[PDB]
This record gives sequence, C-alpha cells and structure tokens, in this order.
Amino acid sequence: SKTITIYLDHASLPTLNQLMHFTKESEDKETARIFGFSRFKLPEKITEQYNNIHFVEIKNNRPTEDIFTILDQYPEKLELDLHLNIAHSIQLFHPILQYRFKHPDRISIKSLNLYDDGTMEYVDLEKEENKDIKSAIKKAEKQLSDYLLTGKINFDNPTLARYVWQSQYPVKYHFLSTEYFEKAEFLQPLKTYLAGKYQKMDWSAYEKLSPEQQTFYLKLVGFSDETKQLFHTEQTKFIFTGTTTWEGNTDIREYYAKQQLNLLKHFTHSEGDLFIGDQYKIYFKGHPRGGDINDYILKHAKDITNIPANISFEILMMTGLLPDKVGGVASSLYFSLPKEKISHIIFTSNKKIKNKEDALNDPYVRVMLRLGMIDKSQIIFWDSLKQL
Repeated sequence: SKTITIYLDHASLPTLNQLMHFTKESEDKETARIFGFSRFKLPEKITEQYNNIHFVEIKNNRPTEDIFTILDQYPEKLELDLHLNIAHSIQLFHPILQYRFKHPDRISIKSLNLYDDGTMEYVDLEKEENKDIKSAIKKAEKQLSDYLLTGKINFDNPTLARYVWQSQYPVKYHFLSTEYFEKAEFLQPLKTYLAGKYQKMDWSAYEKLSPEQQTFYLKLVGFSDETKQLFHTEQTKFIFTGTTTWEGNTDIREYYAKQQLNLLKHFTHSEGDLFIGDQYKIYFKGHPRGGDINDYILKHAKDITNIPANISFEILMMTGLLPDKVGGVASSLYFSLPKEKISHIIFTSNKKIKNKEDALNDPYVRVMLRLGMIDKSQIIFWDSLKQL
C-alpha cells in the first residue's frame, strides 16, 4: 500500500475545509497528496516541504485526465482517501473511477470526506420536499452500486444520490446546516440513515490549532498578518455586505455606489432606519468585482475598514473571525451565518426579485425563514429606504 490523499473542489467552501484537513495532517510530510482545486494555489514555501505533492486542473466539474499521469507515478497497490464537494461528488469522482477500472486489482477507495458547496445543496433538497425519501434512498443505493461496477451515470434522484455513499465506502459529511437535516420532516428518513456520519462544519477548528498550524492555515489561504491585524481589537464588529450594480434604471456605476453609501448610512448614522449603535467598529466587504464602485464607497465613507477581496466570508468563518453583526446587500453567504449575527438583509432588483414579496420567495431565504434564522422584519427591499 501507498495511501494517497486526493483533494477535489471547484468551488470554495470545500477547498477551505480540505486545507484545514491538510493543515491538521501537515506534520506528515510523506503521504502523497493530489490537490485539484479551481480557486486556491498553494504557496511554494509550503509545497517545497512535501516530497510527494501534485496539482491537477479542474475543468468542467471534473479533474482532467492529467490525474491519470499523476497516479501512474505510483505503481504499488494504492488506497485513495478522497475529499469531494457534495453537490458535485459524482462528477468529481468519475475520473477516479475510470482510473480504477484500468487497474482494478491494484487501486481501491479507502474513504470519502464530503463537504457542502454552499446553499446549493439545501436549495436542491428543498425541491424534493414532496417525494418519498425512504424509497428514493433505497433506489439511489442500487443505482450507485451499478455506477461503481460499470461507470454508467444513471440516477432517478441525483440530489438524493449525493447522500448514499456509505452503502459503498466509509464516509463523513460536513454540513453547513445540520439543523436543516434535523428539522425538515420530510428528510427524517435521510437524517436517520446518515446518523453518526455527519458533522457541522467546524468554525472552531482554527482556534484549536496549535499556533504553528494556525500560521500554516493562514498562509495556505492567503490571509496576511497585516490583514489579520484589522480584526485585532476587542471592539465588537459589524460588516457591511456590498454589491456591484442592479436594475436601478441607469447604467452609471456611480449611481449604484452612491446608493450603497446610502444603504450603509442607514446602518451607521444615528437617525438611519437600521442604526446599529456606536458600539461596533465598521467594516466594508465589497463585492470582489466592485472595482470603482468600491473605490467610491471607501472614498466617501468615514471611519470604515476595508476587508480585502482575497478575504471571503468563508475564510472569516473558517478562521473564527466572523463579526458580531452582518448587514447590507443580500447574498447566499447569509445562509451560512448564525442567526444572532444577522442584522438586516437588503434585496436589490434583478429579474427574479422586483419587490419584498419576491425576496421572501427566494429559495435560500425560504429555508432561512423556516429554520428561524431570520424574521420578515429583517428582509428589506432596497426601494423602501429614503435618501439621507
């Protein structure tokens, strides 16, 4: 045997969790690793410490066949420990399966760790709420078994098929919302089925790491000590969530920057409708693509600390640097937040959302409402707020 640890993700949240696993195993400089990521590349000062370390491209929802060339470097019996995105697990896994078929006596899958993409998994499960879940599970297991023996990808319920891997391999799942699985009545049979095999994504692991390992993790994810310092104060913290543009009857980007500055004022100025109080230090998390819009907001906002583009809410979560409060323009990140940290979420106009009613009907917002993460007084339509 050689064991090979293979980390696959085209998104960002599974990557960040997989890098935490790598960090926890980082003293082991021997085991072979394959990193198959879309959005993170590892610093050479880390990678030069590892003698058996490889990188593969993700293209479509799959590792390319360059992974065959990598695995061809290892002619011994191999036992593969796989780490995959839950929503895309079939597609990420398939090239590994094709490779096994080429060397069926020599290559086996040892274990699977599966991690949430994000809201996708929940939005998808919600579409299954009128099905018979118990029989959907037994079907999915038969089909998965065929898929493994032959390679053919046929699932009557692809969404539930994401969750039946334990019928074939040792598996662990890492979920953004364990409450969802435990409180949705229709999923009771899935909950029971998965018992013992899942955990909530641990935002606390960073704080439990040794200082050396914490330094390692920050270096892997590109969190400089400079930027980390912006969060070193005991003052409580509010982060405003920015956006780019929306359907506001003009194409002038500066209009949208001004309007966000007004939304921000509603949180930070004493006579705003959504005033948070003087207790919080104010941070701005602009959209990575805001460019000149973000320049504009930072030029005209007073006493505000910019969070750089490389630092996502996922990174904040994973490093235990979530702030006390988050508010501003709506996006799926709000789903990942504990309820006590959400102030108000402001929806802007697009083709789906034209008013506050449409906002309440958004797929991820519907779950949030049901799980009690927010109430309706927390959902605002951008139009309802006066200029200041």
